[PDB]
Amino acid sequence: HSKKQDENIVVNKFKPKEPYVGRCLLNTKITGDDAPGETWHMVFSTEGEVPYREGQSIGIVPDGIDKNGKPHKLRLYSIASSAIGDFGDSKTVSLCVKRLVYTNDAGEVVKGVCSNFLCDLKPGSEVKITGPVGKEMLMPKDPNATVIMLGTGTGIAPFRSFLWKMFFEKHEDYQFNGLAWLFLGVPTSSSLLYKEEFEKMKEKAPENFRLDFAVSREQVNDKGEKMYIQTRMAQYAEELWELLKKDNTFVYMMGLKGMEKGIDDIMVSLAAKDGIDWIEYKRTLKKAEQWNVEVY
Ligand SMILES: Cc1cc2nc3c(=O)[nH]c(=O)nc-3n(C[C@H](O)[C@H](O)[C@H](O)COP(=O)(O)OP(=O)(O)OC[C@H]3O[C@@H](n4cnc5c(N)ncnc54)[C@H](O)[C@@H]3O)c2cc1C
Repeated sequence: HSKKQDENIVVNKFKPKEPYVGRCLLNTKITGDDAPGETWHMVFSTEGEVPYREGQSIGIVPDGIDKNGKPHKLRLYSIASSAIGDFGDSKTVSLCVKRLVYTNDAGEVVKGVCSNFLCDLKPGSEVKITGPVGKEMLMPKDPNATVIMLGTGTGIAPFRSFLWKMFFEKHEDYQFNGLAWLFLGVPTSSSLLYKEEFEKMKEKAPENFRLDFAVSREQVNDKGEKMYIQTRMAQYAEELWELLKKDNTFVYMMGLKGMEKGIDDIMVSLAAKDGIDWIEYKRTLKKAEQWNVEVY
């Protein structure tokens, strides 16, 4: 008796020791040439073998030998494409991959293994695919639900997956009639992911979809404070808190680790004005499958 779409769920069909070998079809940088770090959108072939659904992850074993001599362990990535995929043929999986580059304490420029592998993939090359993994971030069964989605960076990926099923696809058993509300936080305009796709959705279903961005380096609120995802949210505080009281409202959070801090801070103020301690109210939201977080 789960409140999420988990009928016939598949988990761990393919194992890291023996993964499904797909091929790269397309691989495209989807950030501007000026953004802080490039993100690539990529489409793999699965010939229908990898039966996922909105909100799951595939794992990726990257080609190569570690500093010791034995194969790399997998890195999980959220599925950017919806169940039926970007081609609608149900034979593809897509990823949204931030290329990881930082400079370490010692002055060296260090490239993350699995993300740089994916971002250097050419169409034709083989990719080792494991999974699908995850049961937390599945859509609500309820088609008249409210589905507030908070996301930073590559954390937009499951939400693209979500929304494609809702607004870009016809299904004889799922017709979304609730409210879908995306909040996407990024540094620059050039860091904006799938903007066009989301814009298109907003105009196709203006009743059911609401879309707010948060560009910290270019945007500012009344108090001149930088526009983080919680800063944007703060503008619709009284309203989001009102939806949360409703027992058919599902919140999803996905993106970099740091993002969960700011949102909580604002929820404290919001909850305090009602006379309710947030940090504890969230625990009832968790139990009820309504506050769903997953950060990395
Ligand atoms: C459920 C889930 C979903 C995910 N979805 C996505 C996704 O959709 N898109 C995406 O791009 N990633 C996603 N990730 C994160 C993904 O695991 C990373 O891309 C991956 O860890 C990158 O590792 P790498 O192999 O590129 O680098 P690695 O070789 O794994 O290097 C990582 C190590 O470097 C260190 N490190 C990390 N950051 C820094 C830093 N800034 N400065 C110094 N040291 C650092 C840490 O010790 C870390 O363990 C997801 C992770 C999880 C758990």
